[PDB]
Amino acid sequence: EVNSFSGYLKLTDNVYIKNADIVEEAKKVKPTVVVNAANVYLKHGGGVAGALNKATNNAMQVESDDYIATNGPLKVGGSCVLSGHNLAKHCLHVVGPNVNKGEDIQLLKSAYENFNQHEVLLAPLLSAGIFGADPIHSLRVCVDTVRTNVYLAVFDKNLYDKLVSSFLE
Ligand SMILES: CC(C)[C@H](Nc1ncnc2[nH]ccc12)c1ccc2c(n1)S(=O)(=O)CCC2
Repeated sequence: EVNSFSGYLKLTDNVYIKNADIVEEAKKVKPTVVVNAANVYLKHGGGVAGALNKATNNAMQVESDDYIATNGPLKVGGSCVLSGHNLAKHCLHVVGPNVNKGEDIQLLKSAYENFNQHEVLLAPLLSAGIFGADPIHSLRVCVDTVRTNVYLAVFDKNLYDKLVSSFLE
């Protein structure tokens, strides 16, 4: 029953991908860890973070505000482990670089390295969408950097097909 991932395409021995909303996956799978595509003040105002927070009925945001009060903001490329609420045992909040805001694309390697502290994770494609990184480059960084078992959920069939085609060429 735990980590019941289904319908994924295996890309490498440790990286799997699916066309799916990460919130819907977290409900079906009940993963040990769900990754959030966070910002440094853990303000979950939209996109992936806003969807995961809404699915917890704002409990994630209240917990996040209390973590920031005590520990201060994260650094770009860094992470913290908080509760997964009804979505997972734990949420790994990871800050990838926001290239549209001038942050260094090289920090995407540091961001994916946080996944290596967890044996199995359900995650989004870091720094893609409105963070502005090239999503084919984000997938290449994930495959080359993550060594633990990562199940990527990408909520867009057009991007999913472009990512699989580019990996398999
Ligand atoms: C590329 C896009 C399809 C993808 N969205 C998603 N991928 C998987 N489950 C999802 N549920 C709701 C949206 C959503 C995606 C991945 C990463 C990032 C963003 N968006 S962003 O624009 O929210 C900025 C943070 C980085």
